[PDB]
Order: sequence, then structure tokens, then C-alpha cells
Amino acid sequence: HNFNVVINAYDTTIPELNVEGVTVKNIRAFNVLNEPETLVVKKGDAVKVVVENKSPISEGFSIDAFGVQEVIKAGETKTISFTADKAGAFTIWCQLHPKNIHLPGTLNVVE
Amino acid sequence: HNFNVVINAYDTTIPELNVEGVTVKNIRAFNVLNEPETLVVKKGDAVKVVVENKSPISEGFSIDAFGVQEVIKAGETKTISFTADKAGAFTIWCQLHPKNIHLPGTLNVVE
Amino acid sequence: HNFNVVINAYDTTIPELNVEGVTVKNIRAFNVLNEPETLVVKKGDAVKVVVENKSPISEGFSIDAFGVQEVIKAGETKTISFTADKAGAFTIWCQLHPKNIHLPGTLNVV
Ligand SMILES: [Cu+2]
Ligand SMILES: [Cu+2]
Ligand SMILES: [Cu+2]
Repeated sequence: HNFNVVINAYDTTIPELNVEGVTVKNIRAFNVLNEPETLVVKKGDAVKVVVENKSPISEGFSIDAFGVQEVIKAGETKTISFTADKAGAFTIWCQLHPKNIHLPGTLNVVE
Repeated sequence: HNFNVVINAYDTTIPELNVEGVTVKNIRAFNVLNEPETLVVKKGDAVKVVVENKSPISEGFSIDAFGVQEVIKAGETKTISFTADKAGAFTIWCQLHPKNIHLPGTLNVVE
Repeated sequence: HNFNVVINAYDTTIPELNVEGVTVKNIRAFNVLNEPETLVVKKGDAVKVVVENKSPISEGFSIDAFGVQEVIKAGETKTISFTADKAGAFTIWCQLHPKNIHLPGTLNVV
């Protein structure tokens, strides 16, 4: 039917940990991720993306090629619809945060 | 025909390195990556995924929509098969580690 | 026409914060990203990839399965041309930097 994307935030801190004999140290990463990151559609069909923002703050969802640029508030849901009338690969990104904190995804429009 | 995915772990620490005049300082990133992250199939076909675990620890490979939940031991290869009976975009993730340490991928089932 | 990929570097340092009583340890993330990261093409396609390198350093673009392996200088734009003669999923990666700094992408054929 329609796509389902969940936006999650992760605050990871692992000073030291032995995982199956392997010790990992000084890990510190904070990120926001769109799950899933990639969406593939056929050129022409209308797209419906139900974005559920589970992040503690407002998150962005943009796709330049199709004038898509929304802002979903914390704990809110938002259906984003548009028509992929152009072929190619387009970056799905958050216009609100650093791109290497809230990692971008991809909208692929096949011929 | 048959997908090939390699799971790799990276333990990266760079105190300070000047590359072509640009300073790359205080880098500390630990991640596990599925190479490649995205698999694109068509609704209906029988998917075959040969997953080779090059990570020094056990790694997970999960895709809820198709009941896929596997653990690949360090240095082992496991072929994962399932039918993509439904269209859409589904997250490929590890159920053992933090999603922003072991970055997730996507299974795209197209009509 | 063809694919347009922009390569960007992110040098991100964020001091410790306290958001709604919740403390967030200082963050430090340095990455290089291909935007877009994924390319889906039909088998037998004469793929054209215009790669604009916005990174301040040389960036690599490789896809083993098709002999693709180029080095794009900082600020330059290079067009990659090859034919996707094989179906499957192939990693788009940079042979110059650690894979978890410059995150890999994917070339999907059919
Ligand atoms: Cu964001
Ligand atoms: Cu993992
Ligand atoms: Cu690079």
C-alpha cells in the first residue's frame, strides 16, 4: 500500500565493553535515523509516506526534486504525498540537523 | 540470482591528521557495516542472501516483514532465504547492537 | 538524463548539552557522504554518473563489479560511465578513506 518510515534517535555511549572476547572502547555516537532510509518507486506513480517521528524533537523530511519539505513534531505522525514524475535518485534529508548526525536516505525513481 | 553481503567492523581512531591541507582531528568512530546495505528485489521472487560475517563478533541480520531473524557467528557465512511476498521498503538491521553503531540497510520490494 | 551525486564532508563537534533535564554528552562526528547514496538501474543500462566533489579533499568513487574506480579532486566534477551488465547489489565505496568515515553506498542493478 503505502511506505512506512520511522524516525529514531540514538544516544550511544560505551566507555568499555568486552563482547565475546573482543573489547570495544571509547564509543560515543549520537544519531537520528530514518528507518528505512531508502524508498524505490516507479516513475509516474504517486507516493505516500507515513512518517512517524519517534525522536524527542521535531525532525525534517525533505526531497528537493519533488518540492517535499516537511517538519514532523516529536511523537507526531505525518503522511507525506507527492508524485514521482521524474526519474533518478534523490536524497532524502533533514533540513533541520547536521547531515552526519541525522543521516540522509534515498528516493529512487526507476524508469 | 543470489545476493552477496559482507558484514565488516571498523575500529577507527585518528588523533590528528592533515590531509591535503585539511585537518582531520579527534576522530573516534566504531561501526559495523553491511556491504552492500540496500537490496532491491521485485514482489514475489525467492530471495537468497549469502551473508559473510567478517566481523570479529556475532552479527545479526533481521527483516521483520518477512520473519527474518538471524545471527551469523564471527567469520562464518550464512545463506538467508525468503520470499518477498509483499511490496514496500523494509529495514535490514542487527538485533544485537545499537542501530547507530551497526548501521541498518533497506530491503526494497518493488511491484 | 543521468545520475547526479554530490560528495560532502561533515566536520561536526557539539559541546555537552542539557535538553529538558536530560544531559547529552559532547558529540564528535566526522564523515564524508555520497548524496545520493543509492543508485537503482536496470541491467544493461549505460549508466552515467555526474559526481560533484564538494569535499575539501580528493574523494574516491568505486564499484568493483564494473571496473569503476575514480579519484575526484576537491571541487571538481567527474562523469562516470559504465554499463550495468550484471544484476544484483554492489557497494559504492571510496578507496581513499576508512569506510566508516566515508560511508558506502549501493548500486542496485534491476
Ligand atoms: Cu533531523
Ligand atoms: Cu551488529
Ligand atoms: Cu572518501
